[PDB]
Amino acid sequence: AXPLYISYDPVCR
Amino acid sequence: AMTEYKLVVVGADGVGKSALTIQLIQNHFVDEYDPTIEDSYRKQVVIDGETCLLDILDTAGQEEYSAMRDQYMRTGEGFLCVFAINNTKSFEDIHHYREQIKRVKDSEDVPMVLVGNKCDLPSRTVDTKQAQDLARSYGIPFIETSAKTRQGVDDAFYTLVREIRKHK
Ligand SMILES: Nc1nc2c(ncn2[C@@H]2O[C@H](COP(=O)(O)OP(=O)(O)CP(=O)(O)O)[C@@H](O)[C@H]2O)c(=O)[nH]1
Ligand SMILES: [Mg+2]
Repeated sequence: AXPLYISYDPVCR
Repeated sequence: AMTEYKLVVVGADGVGKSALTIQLIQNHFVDEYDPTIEDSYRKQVVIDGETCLLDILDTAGQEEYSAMRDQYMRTGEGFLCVFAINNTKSFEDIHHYREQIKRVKDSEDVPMVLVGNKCDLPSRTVDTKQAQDLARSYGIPFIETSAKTRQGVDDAFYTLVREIRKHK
């Protein structure tokens, strides 16, 4: 989930 | 050049992130007139004899892109990780927020405070033994607050500033 959407977080990518 | 502390408030939907911030900034409990969008706020306060400026990001809209959130998660100096004492699922999410902060700060050493909000409610489902054991495993303070009555609110933010002061 992230949990937050952060553009440079590899898990979000 | 007054010291500035950059703080970020994170946690599951509905735990009281905005309520905690709005009590400190505006001296009232959140109502239908307060905005619901993610934003940052500034407040001059005196903490342990030091007059300082707090710059606080109140996170919201967690699944959507936010240029502000991208900037402020990297520059944030301390994080309030909030759960609600009547919602076990929000407490179970804490470790995910903490792991994300460490991943984006690229560090194992990030100032943080664990906050159990809604302590005015009788329907406690998260025992303080479980929350204190989690905070102790991370080496961080644990505080219980009620944004509704304002109990512990100022102390939660002052405790986080005290943790940031130990980073340097
Ligand atoms: N009983 C009680 N209710 C609270 C407390 N703090 C917040 N609430 C209630 O919880 C709900 C969410 O509060 P809010 O401050 O908007 O939470 P939030 O985490 O910013 C919500 P979002 O993630 O969508 O931005 C509201 O109905 C509010 O009245 C508290 O300390 N006690
Ligand atoms: Mg909010």
